[PDB]
Amino acid sequence: MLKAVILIGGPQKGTRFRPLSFEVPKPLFPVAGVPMIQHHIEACAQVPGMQEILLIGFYQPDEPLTQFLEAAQQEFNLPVRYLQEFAPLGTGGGLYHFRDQILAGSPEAFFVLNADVCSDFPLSAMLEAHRRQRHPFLLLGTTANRTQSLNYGCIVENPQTHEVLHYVEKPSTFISDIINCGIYLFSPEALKPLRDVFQRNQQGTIRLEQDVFSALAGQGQIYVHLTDGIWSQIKSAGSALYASRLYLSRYQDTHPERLAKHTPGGPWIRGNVYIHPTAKVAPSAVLGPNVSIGKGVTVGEGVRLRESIVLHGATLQEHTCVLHSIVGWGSTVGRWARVEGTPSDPNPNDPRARMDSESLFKDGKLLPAITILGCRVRIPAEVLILNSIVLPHKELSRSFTNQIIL
Amino acid sequence: MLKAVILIGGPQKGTRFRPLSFEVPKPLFPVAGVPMIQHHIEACAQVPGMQEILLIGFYQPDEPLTQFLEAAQQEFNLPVRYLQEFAPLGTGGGLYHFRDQILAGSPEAFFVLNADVCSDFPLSAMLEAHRRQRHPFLLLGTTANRTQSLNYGCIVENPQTHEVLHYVEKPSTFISDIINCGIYLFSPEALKPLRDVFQRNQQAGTIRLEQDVFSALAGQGQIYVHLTDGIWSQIKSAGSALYASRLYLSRYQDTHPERLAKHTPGGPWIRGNVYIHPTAKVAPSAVLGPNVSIGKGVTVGEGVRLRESIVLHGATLQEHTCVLHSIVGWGSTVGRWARVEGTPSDPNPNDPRARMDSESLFKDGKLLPAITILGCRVRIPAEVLILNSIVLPHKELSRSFTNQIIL
Amino acid sequence: MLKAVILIGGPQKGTRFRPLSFEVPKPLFPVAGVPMIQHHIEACAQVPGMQEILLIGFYQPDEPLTQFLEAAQQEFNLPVRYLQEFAPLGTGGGLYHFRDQILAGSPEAFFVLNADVCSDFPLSAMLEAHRRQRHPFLLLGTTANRTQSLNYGCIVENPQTHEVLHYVEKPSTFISDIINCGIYLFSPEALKPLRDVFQRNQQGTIRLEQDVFSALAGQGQIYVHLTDGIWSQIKSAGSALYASRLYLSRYQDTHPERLAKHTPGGPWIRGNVYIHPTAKVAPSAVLGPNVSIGKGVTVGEGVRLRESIVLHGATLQEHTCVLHSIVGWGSTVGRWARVEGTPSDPNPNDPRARMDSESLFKDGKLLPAITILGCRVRIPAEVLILNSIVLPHKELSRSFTNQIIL
Amino acid sequence: MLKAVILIGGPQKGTRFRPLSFEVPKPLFPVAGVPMIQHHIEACAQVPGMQEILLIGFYQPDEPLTQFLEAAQQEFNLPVRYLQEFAPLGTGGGLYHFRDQILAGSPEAFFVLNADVCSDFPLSAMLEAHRRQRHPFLLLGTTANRTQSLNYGCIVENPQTHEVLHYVEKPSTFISDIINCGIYLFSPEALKPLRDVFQRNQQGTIRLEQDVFSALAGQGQIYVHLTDGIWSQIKSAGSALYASRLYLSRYQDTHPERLAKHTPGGPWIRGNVYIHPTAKVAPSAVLGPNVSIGKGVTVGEGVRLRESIVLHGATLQEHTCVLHSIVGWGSTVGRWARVEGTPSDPNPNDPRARMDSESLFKDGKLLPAITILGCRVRIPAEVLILNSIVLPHKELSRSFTNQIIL
Ligand SMILES: Nc1nc2c(ncn2[C@@H]2O[C@H](COP(=O)(O)OP(=O)(O)O[C@H]3O[C@H](CO)[C@@H](O)[C@H](O)[C@@H]3O)[C@@H](O)[C@H]2O)c(=O)[nH]1
Ligand SMILES: Nc1nc2c(ncn2[C@@H]2O[C@H](COP(=O)(O)OP(=O)(O)O[C@H]3O[C@H](CO)[C@@H](O)[C@H](O)[C@@H]3O)[C@@H](O)[C@H]2O)c(=O)[nH]1
Ligand SMILES: Nc1nc2c(ncn2[C@@H]2O[C@H](COP(=O)(O)OP(=O)(O)OP(=O)(O)O)[C@@H](O)[C@H]2O)c(=O)[nH]1
Ligand SMILES: Nc1nc2c(ncn2[C@@H]2O[C@H](COP(=O)(O)OP(=O)(O)OP(=O)(O)O)[C@@H](O)[C@H]2O)c(=O)[nH]1
Repeated sequence: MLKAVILIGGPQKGTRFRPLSFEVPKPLFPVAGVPMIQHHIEACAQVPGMQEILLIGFYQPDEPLTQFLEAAQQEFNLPVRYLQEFAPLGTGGGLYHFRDQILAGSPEAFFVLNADVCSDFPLSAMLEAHRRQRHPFLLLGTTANRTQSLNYGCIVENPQTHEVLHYVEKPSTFISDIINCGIYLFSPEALKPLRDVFQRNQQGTIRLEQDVFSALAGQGQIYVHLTDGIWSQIKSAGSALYASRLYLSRYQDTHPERLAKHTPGGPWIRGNVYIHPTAKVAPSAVLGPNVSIGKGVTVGEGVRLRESIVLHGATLQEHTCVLHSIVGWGSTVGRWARVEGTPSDPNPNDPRARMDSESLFKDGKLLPAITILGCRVRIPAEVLILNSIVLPHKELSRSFTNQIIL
Repeated sequence: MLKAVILIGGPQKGTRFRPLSFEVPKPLFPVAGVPMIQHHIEACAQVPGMQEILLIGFYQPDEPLTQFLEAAQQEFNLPVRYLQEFAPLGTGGGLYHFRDQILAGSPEAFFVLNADVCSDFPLSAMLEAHRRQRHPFLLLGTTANRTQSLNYGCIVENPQTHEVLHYVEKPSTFISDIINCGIYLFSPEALKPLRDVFQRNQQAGTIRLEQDVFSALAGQGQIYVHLTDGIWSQIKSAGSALYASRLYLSRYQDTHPERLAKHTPGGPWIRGNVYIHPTAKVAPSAVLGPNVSIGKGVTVGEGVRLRESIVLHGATLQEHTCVLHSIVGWGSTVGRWARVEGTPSDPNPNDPRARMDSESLFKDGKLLPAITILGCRVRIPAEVLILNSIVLPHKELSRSFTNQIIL
Repeated sequence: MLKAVILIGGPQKGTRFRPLSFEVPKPLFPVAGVPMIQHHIEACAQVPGMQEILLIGFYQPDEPLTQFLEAAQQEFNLPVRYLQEFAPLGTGGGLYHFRDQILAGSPEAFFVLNADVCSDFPLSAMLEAHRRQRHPFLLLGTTANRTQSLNYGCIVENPQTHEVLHYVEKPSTFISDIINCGIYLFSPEALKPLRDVFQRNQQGTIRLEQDVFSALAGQGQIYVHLTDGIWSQIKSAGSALYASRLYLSRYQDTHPERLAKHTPGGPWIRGNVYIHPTAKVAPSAVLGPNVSIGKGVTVGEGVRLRESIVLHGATLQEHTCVLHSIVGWGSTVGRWARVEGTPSDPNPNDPRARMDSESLFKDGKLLPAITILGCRVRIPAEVLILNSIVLPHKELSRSFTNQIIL
Repeated sequence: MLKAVILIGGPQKGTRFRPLSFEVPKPLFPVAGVPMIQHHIEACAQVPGMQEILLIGFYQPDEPLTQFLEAAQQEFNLPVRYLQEFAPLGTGGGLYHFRDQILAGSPEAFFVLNADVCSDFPLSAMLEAHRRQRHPFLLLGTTANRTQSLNYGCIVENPQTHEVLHYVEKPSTFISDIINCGIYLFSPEALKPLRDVFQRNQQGTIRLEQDVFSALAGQGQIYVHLTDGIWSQIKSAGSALYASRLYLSRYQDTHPERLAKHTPGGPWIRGNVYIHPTAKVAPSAVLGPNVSIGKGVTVGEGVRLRESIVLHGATLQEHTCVLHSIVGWGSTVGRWARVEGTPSDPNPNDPRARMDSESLFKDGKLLPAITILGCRVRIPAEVLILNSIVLPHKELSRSFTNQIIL
């Protein structure tokens, strides 16, 4: 038997995902219709031998997290527990702090997944490689562009034994095309270096990449497993859109009943579109590629929706165009209003993609990105929101362009 | 018997041109050490015969609002009540909706005061002009620059009798250089035209006071002006509040000489006018430049240079930091050798009586360089420059930011 | 042109409904399936000429109240406005304070409705009796039992013209057997006495019963309209149970699709039972008379449910017996656990009924009434909760009998 | 070098016997004027060598507990740290789970204190007994009656070497007069038997008294240090009033500036009375024995206060008699109002006897005990509140006797 540890963050790691995170926690943001960690729990309960799923984070258990945990426990036939760490303990410090609960029942190995990644999660093939080799650390790696790889944790390996010889968390200079994916397979022996790291701290917070992956690289403990299935990070509020698009593309294999079909008496559907059943979509509303509709969403007639997330309880009145946007919970977009953004994906194989920095401005100018509307934002009739971020509970009366509307 | 009505706004109507804060209500923001409406309440409770003080707004009753009401009631031994509207009723709709509460006790007159002004508040001078005149609407007006007069309520008066003949609220072309200060003396008959505006609509109860009652009743012998020479500013932006802080710390030299910070050469070096709370800990090596206001429980380390800044309560500035032109929010930490700097929004010093322009956070799609705002519980790391940035509340930074809005 | 003023209270009004008012406000408590005031709103929106519904209370407008407001505005196609008062102004002082908002549009008349009452709401009959004579106050009245009438507002009338000669709010002896129903029809002239009352307090708070009805009774202003329909007050937390019984009896005539039908496929039912469509009920559940089931309720195989109210998200495991109880939101009753109460209907006509005090204890013993479980109370297996009150978020381990579990 | 673990509870633990106060946590309740665990932190920081104080519990960190931690760190010049358990873990499971934080820095011994005890805390005496023999467990023992000891953990000791030969936690018939006090002194080897318990549950929650003390008794690890200082459990509200009395008696010998002297320009003061400096007490108020006033309390002219606690912000108007009560914070008692409770104190006929904790309900009947007025409870003028429990945010309007007013 095995178990999974999904490292969800806490409220400080959700600061970068801020317009969206004001209402829900970041790991519960619905990416292609289901919350962000439900893709992880989906992929982990698909593995034969999964006993437990242990979320580690420093979120307080509010109503949405505990209701999600009970819903995941019923839907996925597993005990899904939430281990709240007493302090922000870094990446590996919460795995070392909870080692008695992780190793309870003596699992053969355990997965360690970052909650902010979108992946196909090739957990079975990682397990095949681990049961072949039996090493302390198995990392998942992807190939990136040489220019984009500097935004990520670079891995220099040995292409015959697949041993990580070098690891650097964000190098200024080129190191390697292999980037860490935030998916790991630890054996129980892997909790013995972390102990050492913690003991060296006494002369509690352990960063897994800077203190364990970069230290034991080349000593025989850390190994790679490569893929090139889908992979994305979700850091800012608008990388949720790229993650949603990748997931809606892989629903063509894993859940094709989530994807909506045209059915000539209904709304006109291009590309991959998720529509929740509670949503009412008018038959003249064409829903373009990579759209996901939340529950309780009333989409009026003639509404064009392309490359967007419309969250729960939102309302798009007649003849609206919503492109590359995230319409928040309960937001209302009046008739002939245009909410337009600019596509900006992380995409580590795109040589023109931005670094996904925390600074949204270059020199006073807001860089063109996804248009985020917070919850309860009333966009008036006949008005354009272009490349803007609107903070929650803001009733607007005016056209806004390249602005953060506080 | 006189009473006072302070029109405080509400959660959406604040519309912060560049935010002073995010989590405390805008009337309770400390300008020159004390909350923005406590200057109004001091000025009103100094007036003899003033019985009651009413705050009309549509803020929900949170805890800071209630504890400020109790603190003001205890400090001035006046009733200070908060009449909350069922909706945003505009500038005159809350006066018409609460006219039985306003006119209970039968006052001789009532002062209507905008919450977001910094004023000398010559309430006895307006009171004496009105006791000589006995007119329905008396307005305090100042003198504006010709270019900047278009942002305020402009007044064509008659200079012999001091009667408003024409009123435009926010013009596009110049009509006058007299501007409405936002301070009014109302007779108990001034509620009688407000009713008329309501009955023009009912043929709910929103009445813009300046656009419906002042713009349309001018020239009819009903509105009169009282021209003043003292300090006056509008407090809308963050730089507008730093300017109001400078004006009020100037006026503290002859109203509250105990409130300013003297040198005390065992203690911190004081340049200019500085307010320090008695509970704040300021290390003796820290030099505190002009127009600095320190809240309660603020810890200031050694060698801290504070110049033209508001440091709200609970904030900790560690050693060797430089905070200039900033509003360090409550509970915010600035670590060693960090520099939190903003750009001053100073009036045009070549021109007579330029008041202030309030920056609108974006000029033409570009972010404007202005005051640096740190939100509540913002952590600035050691050895980091924050320049012209707004850091949203509860955000631990890790690098130097320049001309950002860090969410 | 008519409108309706529904006097919902505030939190101090709803403290008498304490186990259940921790979660939702009292007017939004679901009685026979829908919230308490949606009965009033639906019964006003069938009056020809009804143009506005105003809710006057001192509840702060949090998320559930404005969700209810928008949902009713869409469901009944009427403007449902909420008028929050600056201070708790009594029963009539909030009508006097909001007079310009009520008298807007020059309405012919307006119905004042207390939120706590359960009624058939005979609004058209009061309307016709008003249009025949046009008096300042029309009161709705019922005949009570001579013993029970001392607990209510008694109206001494003249039996010919039906004009009030006397009003006493809580009598000491028998004054009359006609009691005040909390349903009123006001002409626009009715605010001319209220103003007088307000001025008499200056040389704000106005009790409509004690300051307006007690004074103008016998002076030719107040008239009565006797009715025979179902009438109840919902003061205590378990008078909602008797109200839901009366409303589920009215549902046979007014909304017959809300009741459940005996079918081979699902559970078998005796008497009037409301089951929500999103509620999963097992076929071996026997849902006895006067039972309301909320959305998301799982009712296990073998559950006996009789004279109860189950609320949204609650779980009853197999073989449980729930009788005369109210099961709060998300509560869990484990298997073979029995949640029993004693019927305690307010019942003015009945001569046996309790006086409905705010006490609940007689001589140190909790008087036997409805067993209320609060929000998310977890009840273990094989345990008895008999005549008890469990405050919310309690995980019991024991049998409890005639207690309050704090 | 030593440190001190105080085992504060969590929200489910410690609310059952009676409610001292509904809103602030049980460890933050002011017993004799200062919070309940400030007596522990006082006694612990007064011990030479004490480097840290840890608070192990499962309360979520809110502004009361965080603000108290800041205040205590500032006052006592120690680091005072709250360690939140991820789950309720028992009285030994939190000690074992946070063993890397407790044993960090090499303490030579650490105290473990139950948060709900009144004691003089002879920590230097226990430390002198431990520095002379260096055993894994040192327990504080008191003597109890031969019918009260069934309610405590009983210790059969050796009269000469003071070694526990038997431990029983809640016996059914009489075992020993020596009872466990909830004050322990652990050596760093004492976290080695705890690990031995933990693995034996593998085939996290560790009870200290039932798994560690009761099963290692007689092997050479658990010893006793007998005393006869002040001692009490603080479980119910009568327990809190009595522990306030014991601490106010000890304030004569330790903090004599806390007790209130006469000051003939002030109130009349009988017995031991703590008054906060920020409180406002009229000169005509007679403050009887064992009263403690919180901060910002206005006390009117002619108030009688006897055997009572008045929390921060409460106003008692003129001529009120508050006897044997806890007036919660922000409460208001009107003119000529009586708030009375009945004390079921220690036996007058037995020297040995402790305080029995009543359990809110005995023999199906609500017991006459301390009157608890909750937070912002408004008691009207000329109203008697006898033996009642008024739940928070309640305005009453009449007299009540032997109730729980919801
Ligand atoms: N009760 C209530 N108060 C309000 C509302 N809206 C604004 N207020 C408060 O009423 C005052 C009026 O502000 P604004 O309506 O936003 O206009 P303004 O830009 O401040 O202009 C007014 O004051 C200027 C002086 O600074 C004048 O120049 C101008 O003529 C006008 O009087 C402010 O204190 C505002 O907070 C409302 O809907 N209800
Ligand atoms: N961290 C943590 N602390 C806890 C937990 N459970 C209880 N505590 C704290 O541990 C202390 C006592 O534990 P209890 O087990 O609830 O106490 P008791 O049954 O009433 O009796 C205890 O004290 C008596 C003397 O006061 C003793 O006789 C007895 O042996 C035991 O220590 C209290 O401060 C309680 O808040 C827990 O799960 N986790
Ligand atoms: N449980 C838990 N998870 C965390 C914590 N910190 C980070 N994580 C998770 O692990 C991922 C790592 O994020 P970061 O802490 O930013 O580290 P990084 O991805 O290597 O990038 P850098 O910021 O350059 O260090 C986060 O996206 C979270 O999913 C933590 O303190 N506790
Ligand atoms: N808006 C508003 N509504 C109120 C206020 N007080 C009561 N109400 C509502 O109006 C109705 C009258 O309340 P009650 O005074 O309790 O009715 P009652 O039957 O005369 O009195 P009791 O049953 O003895 O408590 C109730 O439905 C309340 O919800 C108030 O101050 N403001």
